[PDB]
Amino acid sequence: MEIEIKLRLPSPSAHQLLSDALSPFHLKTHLQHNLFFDTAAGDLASVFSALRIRFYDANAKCVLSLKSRPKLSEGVSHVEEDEEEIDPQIGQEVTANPSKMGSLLEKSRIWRRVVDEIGVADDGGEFVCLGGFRNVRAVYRWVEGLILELDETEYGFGTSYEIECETTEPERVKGLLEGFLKEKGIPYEYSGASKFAVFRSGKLLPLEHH
Amino acid sequence: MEIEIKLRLPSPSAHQLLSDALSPFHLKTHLQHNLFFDTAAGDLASVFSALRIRFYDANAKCVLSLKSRPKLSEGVSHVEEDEEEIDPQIGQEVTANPSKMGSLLEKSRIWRRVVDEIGVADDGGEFVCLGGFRNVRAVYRWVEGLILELDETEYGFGTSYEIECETTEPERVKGLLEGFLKEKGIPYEYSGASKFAVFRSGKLLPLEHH
Ligand SMILES: Nc1nc2c(ncn2[C@@H]2O[C@H](COP(=O)(O)OP(=O)(O)CP(=O)(O)O)[C@@H](O)[C@H]2O)c(=O)[nH]1
Ligand SMILES: Nc1nc2c(ncn2[C@@H]2O[C@H](COP(=O)(O)OP(=O)(O)CP(=O)(O)O)[C@@H](O)[C@H]2O)c(=O)[nH]1
Ligand SMILES: [Cl-]
Ligand SMILES: [Cl-]
Ligand SMILES: [Cl-]
Ligand SMILES: [Cl-]
Ligand SMILES: [Cl-]
Ligand SMILES: [Cl-]
Ligand SMILES: [Mg+2]
Ligand SMILES: [Mg+2]
Ligand SMILES: [Mg+2]
Ligand SMILES: [Mg+2]
Repeated sequence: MEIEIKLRLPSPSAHQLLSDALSPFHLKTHLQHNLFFDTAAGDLASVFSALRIRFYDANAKCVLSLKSRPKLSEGVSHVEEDEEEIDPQIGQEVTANPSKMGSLLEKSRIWRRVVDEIGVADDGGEFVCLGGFRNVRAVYRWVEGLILELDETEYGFGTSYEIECETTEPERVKGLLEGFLKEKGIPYEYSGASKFAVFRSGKLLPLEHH
Repeated sequence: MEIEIKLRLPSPSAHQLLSDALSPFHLKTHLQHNLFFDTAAGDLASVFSALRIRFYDANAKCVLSLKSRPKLSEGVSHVEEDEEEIDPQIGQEVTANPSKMGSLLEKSRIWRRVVDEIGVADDGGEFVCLGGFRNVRAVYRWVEGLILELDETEYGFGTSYEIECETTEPERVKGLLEGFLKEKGIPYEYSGASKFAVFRSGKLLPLEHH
């Protein structure tokens, strides 16, 4: 079970000022392109699952992931996930011919899980690409070694900004994180939906901050 | 403050069997070359500080770090660190001419901290390379999203194996980790020294397991 705190920033200016506030803690910044896949009939969507191939920078690194049955409440996320780095060349071949996905990913634990739990045809001739989106992620090592991820997410239809923190102590870290945003004067709200959900919805959540 | 659990495995066979036990959780495996730097007079060593430039795989990624005043007790590590990814080309230029380190790293927060807290000459004409060592690191996402790092560390003089876990709950996670190694039959002891300390010592800690 993967547990994260997820807060949304309202605006470029809030993202700018938080970015400046965290700059003493900066570890790295990288570009991600996230692509998603499913059967033509949407079998994974029907069981609340998301299959993502993520490319870092200029095809430098590639990560395959299956994420299943997410829950989100009061800024706290829980989700079942299984992910693994793969050869970016294979990730690109999958993107080019997703009907070959089962043969291309035949040795993957992740592809094996897609088959064993959703019953899709083992060869993957059914799979299609859903499209995707771009994201700039700046990573910070904060108090107690906590890792903060500040995202600038460019969908086809708009831009959103979030800050997130993976932790085993969601209630106490979320208090820490909220307390820091208040003291630095950074408006925020709890994220109401994942980036995948926002992508599929085709529009930005209404930004209900007040 | 960075907190990690650090356990040492005695043997190749223990490393093999733990590697197999964690394979359902495997996220990535990468090759690291760690190089270290100090003044000729050892000013950083005198204040209990370690300056490392780490290269990943074939000069693919580079990380600069300053680590200061480490503590280690009962398998639990605390250390003050500040690190940041840098252009591998610059990391290599520093390696080639460490007497140019201050001009090469002039914009780094980390180099700035070396100067501001140890008073070294700002231009770095005093710095020399201490050498380094190689490490293969396999990364796992385990229960509650905890990240386990299983290391195979090749010093000039011998090989050591460790497993480590960064956490905000050291006492409870260490119980979890010890409990899993027992149930899988993996001998282990608490790590008695960091890889940097072992490197500088020039020999392997006596492996006092019994
Ligand atoms: N130590 C460590 N942690 C990692 C690594 N990769 C990912 N993580 C952890 O998992 C998260 C980022 O990877 P991921 O599982 O894809 O989460 P995500 O889908 O990007 C978060 P969101 O859905 O909101 O965009 C982070 O919360 C991070 O703490 C890693 O290489 N090392
Ligand atoms: N989410 C996340 N965590 C990271 C990332 N990089 C490092 N970490 C965390 O910091 C540790 C690895 O980097 P580092 O600070 O150099 O520790 P180290 O010096 O390699 C540990 P040792 O000294 O025993 O070899 C891990 O414990 C990890 O959880 C990252 O990119 N993302
Ligand atoms: Cl603002
Ligand atoms: Cl990143
Ligand atoms: Cl996503
Ligand atoms: Cl053994
Ligand atoms: Cl690694
Ligand atoms: Cl080290
Ligand atoms: Mg996750
Ligand atoms: Mg994931
Ligand atoms: Mg550390
Ligand atoms: Mg460090």
